[PDB]
Amino acid sequence: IQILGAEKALFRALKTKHATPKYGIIYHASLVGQASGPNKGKIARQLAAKIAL
Amino acid sequence: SAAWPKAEDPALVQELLDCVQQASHYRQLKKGANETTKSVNRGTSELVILAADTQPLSIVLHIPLICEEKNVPYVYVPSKVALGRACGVSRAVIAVSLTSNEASDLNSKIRALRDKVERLA
Amino acid sequence: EKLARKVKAARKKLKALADAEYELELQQAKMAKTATSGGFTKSGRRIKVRERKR
Amino acid sequence: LFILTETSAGYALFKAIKYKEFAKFDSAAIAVEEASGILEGKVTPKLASLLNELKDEKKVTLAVHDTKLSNSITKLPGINIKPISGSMTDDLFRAIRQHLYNLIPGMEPSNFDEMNLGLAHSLSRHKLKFSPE
Amino acid sequence: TMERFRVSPCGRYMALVASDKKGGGMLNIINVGTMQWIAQARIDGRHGVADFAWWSDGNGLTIAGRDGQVTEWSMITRRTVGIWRDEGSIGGTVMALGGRNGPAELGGDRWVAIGSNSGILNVYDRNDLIEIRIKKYPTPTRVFEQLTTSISVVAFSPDGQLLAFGSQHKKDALRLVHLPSCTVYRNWPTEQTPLGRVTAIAFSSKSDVLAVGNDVGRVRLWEIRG
Amino acid sequence: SAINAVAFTHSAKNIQVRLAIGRANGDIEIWNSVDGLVWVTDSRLFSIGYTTTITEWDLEKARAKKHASGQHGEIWCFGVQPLPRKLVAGTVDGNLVLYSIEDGDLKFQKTLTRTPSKKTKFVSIAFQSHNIVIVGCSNSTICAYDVRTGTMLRQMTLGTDLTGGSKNIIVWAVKCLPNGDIVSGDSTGQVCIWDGKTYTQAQRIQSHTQDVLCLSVSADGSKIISGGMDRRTAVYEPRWSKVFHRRYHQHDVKAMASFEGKGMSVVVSGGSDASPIVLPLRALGKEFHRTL
Amino acid sequence: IVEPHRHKGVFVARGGKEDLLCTANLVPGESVYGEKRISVETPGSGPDAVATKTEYRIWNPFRSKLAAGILGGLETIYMKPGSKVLYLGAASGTSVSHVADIVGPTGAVYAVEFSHRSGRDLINMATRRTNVIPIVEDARKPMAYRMLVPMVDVIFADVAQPDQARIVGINARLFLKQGGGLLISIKASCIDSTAPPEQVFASEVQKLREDKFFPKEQLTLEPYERDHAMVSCVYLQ
Amino acid sequence: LGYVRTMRNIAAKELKELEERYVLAG
RNA sequence: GCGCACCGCGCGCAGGGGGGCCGGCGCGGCAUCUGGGAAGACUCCUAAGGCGCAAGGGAAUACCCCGUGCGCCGGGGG
Repeated sequence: IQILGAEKALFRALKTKHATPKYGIIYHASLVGQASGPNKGKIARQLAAKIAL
Repeated sequence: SAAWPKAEDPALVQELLDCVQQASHYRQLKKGANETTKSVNRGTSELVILAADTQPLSIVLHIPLICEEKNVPYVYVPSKVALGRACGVSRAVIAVSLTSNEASDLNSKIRALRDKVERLA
Repeated sequence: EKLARKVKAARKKLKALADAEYELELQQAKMAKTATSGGFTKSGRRIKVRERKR
Repeated sequence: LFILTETSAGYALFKAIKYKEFAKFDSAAIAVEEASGILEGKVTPKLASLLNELKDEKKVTLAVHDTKLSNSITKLPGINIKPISGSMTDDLFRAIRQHLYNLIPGMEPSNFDEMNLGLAHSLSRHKLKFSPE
Repeated sequence: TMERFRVSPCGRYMALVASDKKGGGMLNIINVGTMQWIAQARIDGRHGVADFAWWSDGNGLTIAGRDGQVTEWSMITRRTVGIWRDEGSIGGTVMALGGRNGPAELGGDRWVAIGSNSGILNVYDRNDLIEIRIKKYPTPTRVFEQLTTSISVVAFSPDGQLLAFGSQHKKDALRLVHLPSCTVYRNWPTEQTPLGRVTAIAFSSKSDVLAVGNDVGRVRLWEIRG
Repeated sequence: SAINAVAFTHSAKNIQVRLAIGRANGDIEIWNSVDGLVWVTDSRLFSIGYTTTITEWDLEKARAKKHASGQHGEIWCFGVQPLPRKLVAGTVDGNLVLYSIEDGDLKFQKTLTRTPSKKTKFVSIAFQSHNIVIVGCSNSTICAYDVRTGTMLRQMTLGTDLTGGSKNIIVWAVKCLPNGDIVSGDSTGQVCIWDGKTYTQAQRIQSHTQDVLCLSVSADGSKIISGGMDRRTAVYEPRWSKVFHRRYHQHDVKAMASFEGKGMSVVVSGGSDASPIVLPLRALGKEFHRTL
Repeated sequence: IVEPHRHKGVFVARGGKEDLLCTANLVPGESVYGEKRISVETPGSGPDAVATKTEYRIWNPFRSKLAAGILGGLETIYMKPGSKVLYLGAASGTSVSHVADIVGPTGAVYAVEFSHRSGRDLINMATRRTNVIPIVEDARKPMAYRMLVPMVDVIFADVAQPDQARIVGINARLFLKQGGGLLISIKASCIDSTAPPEQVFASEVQKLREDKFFPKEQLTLEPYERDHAMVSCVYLQ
Repeated sequence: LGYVRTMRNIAAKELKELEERYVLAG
């Protein structure tokens, strides 16, 4: 649920040994847009965990 | 409630958590609900324990579906703290999955253990 | 015989990827930030750290 | 010899062995409230009107296969009937569930299975309503 | 064996771990005035009794088994008052007990500490085992999770103000806890406190001298001021 | 030829009380290879041999009316519930199997639960209360259950076999009390009363040298009658103690049954000497009697 | 190419390196759960070379115990175009769709399921096909849908229950004709997990037999399943 | 390890389908 | 039961139905005993040192060997 929406870059990265995408559809929520910097990928992780829950 | 494969505290829970700890020492252990879900969906899982001490149990009710689809045995122990330090995590592990390989005495213990889980379900 | 040999070769591919993913998980244990159990050393001994992750 | 048998067509009564009388209804929402009525065996104007006599009481006896329905219509004072349950003989009930084809010229020479399927919509989809999503 | 014994605080009795398990464990109680067996204290588990403690009144025991079951046994009735479980213990290794103004029907001692194979020491107020009906699933007053290896020593200061616990599988694996507040002191020990692999500890009779003996055979002593 | 089960019709006018014996040929005999038998009152008797069938027995017809059976394996024990009815029947495979005695029919109703270890063979049962069960095991454990939920209450585990040879304490007989405690007559000669509120032991009376195969209590909770794999029975009185032990019998004693009504409070024992032998309850009163 | 099978309404499609058991599609152009299927037109249209009418859903012995029995070598399946089948344990209506493809437009399948979610997919499939009825009830309570099911010819039984012979027992004592078809899938690990499977199968046959069926044949589904049996029997005759 | 996991996913799907077709052929 | 001696038994063989249920083999339990593995953290944890990853050099070139950068534990002292 973090990587929903970014599967082309994601399987490109996983099949090509590169950097996987930090977020997918999630980026246009009201929170990971509120954060900036490394807080973007970090709150993308924890928002995705709480949102699976 | 929804914990119809409830493991009994007379030492079946204890053999479950002990085999959790030994699989944790053989690195055959996927810990937590998300990584458990990845192991079941990828089909690596040989057995899976959940915790019925979950404060909303709906957040682990989703994996008995895909365990029924992949036909792997699941069973609930009544304490996520006992599962958590059974893993050796220092947090509460809510649902654990434990895989196997080609040749290990651990794989034999998984076999006898889900024989007992099959005696439950 | 043809689908038999394709069963045989496909099982060999999947067991190769399974042993490879198992080797990489063992090297996550052997290359860990603190002492974890898992894997064999080159002596033949296995790494069993009896600690807990505090 | 009164009975009370309920197929998907309607109600019936076979006091004279051979088919004697019926109680028909079709194509409504009160038609599935028939099943809501026999959900415990509550009041039903087709049931009590089928069991309504006028002269006196001299035989008050009747056979329903399930005792919930039988003692449920024991309490009903619209007839003063107090029936008993059918004593586990499925010769009659089985023989008339395979003898519905000579029952339908009495009441409905038609295909009631379409509104039976609609009753399955307002029964199974009533259970999808019973899990309200 | 005779190795795993305890003697009651009133000095009247002395329990020995009977060295036979097959899925349980019993304590044989000795009258030391005669040195004669008078009573037996079987609990059920896998590998028997881990570690037990006399009630401070002397009127009964409390027994830490090896599955997470802890039995508050009674000497006067010679029967179990109640069995209750530790919070999530796999094995359970050691056990101490002590304090004042506790349950006089449970011996009058306030705090109990129970240590496990996972290095976690659970500390329970024994006033919160009463709801004699013992709470089958109580909550620790504090989980102590600082040490990572199997807790091997546990002790209270006999005025009921300190809890020193530790392990003998790491070097400075000795921690020290204020009671009733349940806080680990952070300034002692340091990197440079010579402890060694701590095999035994002991508080003095006035709770003012601590003794630590290690895996190589050297006692060291620390005065405590307060 | 040998006795394997005794049961009285009632245990409390011309009320027809009868005595039901099971003779090791397969026979059943009633006074004024089968393995177990009970009555039911609210009165009909149920028996098992070594096979999985649990069968009723009509008496005025003297023919095996209403056989029952199942999937699992060899029934080694069964018993009927008290009132605030069903049967509970424990087997070799670790199942305990509930049979329904709805008004006249003996049905294979339900298997509630089962031990995880297949090497736990149940041996006997007794009912601590209405809805909760005490079962002995082939290991050292005796174990409680609830049949409202089927659940598995506290394992009441005995020790090891100290006296030599084997490890496992095979618990041959389990009975209960009106006080609320339960006697377990184990192997290795010992008996032990376990407490009932907390399900732990309270006294371990060592009397016999070889395994107590059967025992039975008084109907007032006063006298306990054990009988062992020796030639030996022994009585117990109030927490407890024994009074004496006389070799009434000649082989091992295999089955007790007590009765405390009609001014005739007797306990009847039978074993493998082919000779049923009756005792009073007032054991200091007078002598005994035997019947073949 | 497609030739008929020995059974009534069952088809077999022989290809170059393989063969595929298949039924006739009742609602054409639509796969139920995403399966391969076969289109062909009636002859006279070699100039057309366009398949419009005839359609054959390919039927999977790994997703269907009944296809595992038909490829398992079953004598009769009791179901034919025109039959009335009482399906027990109908998860998502997949094998209910293949049975509905066998009994066809004039037949009737009476699908029973306990779960609401498979109830919903069953109402999707059973809204597409008009010979299947959806019944979402407990199979242990046949007097709930006694107003819904008439006397059927066949009962198919696929429930994972320990009281399977009792459930099918009372369902046949209410809904199955004099001399009725019964076709039960049995999972020995589901009835008794600590017993050998031949003994579990024989004991379930004996429970049907004292439940007054008559076992005709038994086959074990074992190139396609493990420890599964398919028992074909007939009620009261 | 991410690459090995994705290749094992694809190969596991291929073995499920190809084994299913194999037992369909025999 | 046919062919072989219509001056004979028995034989070459087709195989029905049950038997002696003799032994092997297969599967299921088996209180113990025996062996192996796992194994308790007091135990065993190869030593005052070892292990891992990545580079470098040499080969019996499948294996193996030697001592640079990063880390992980340990002994001693404290």
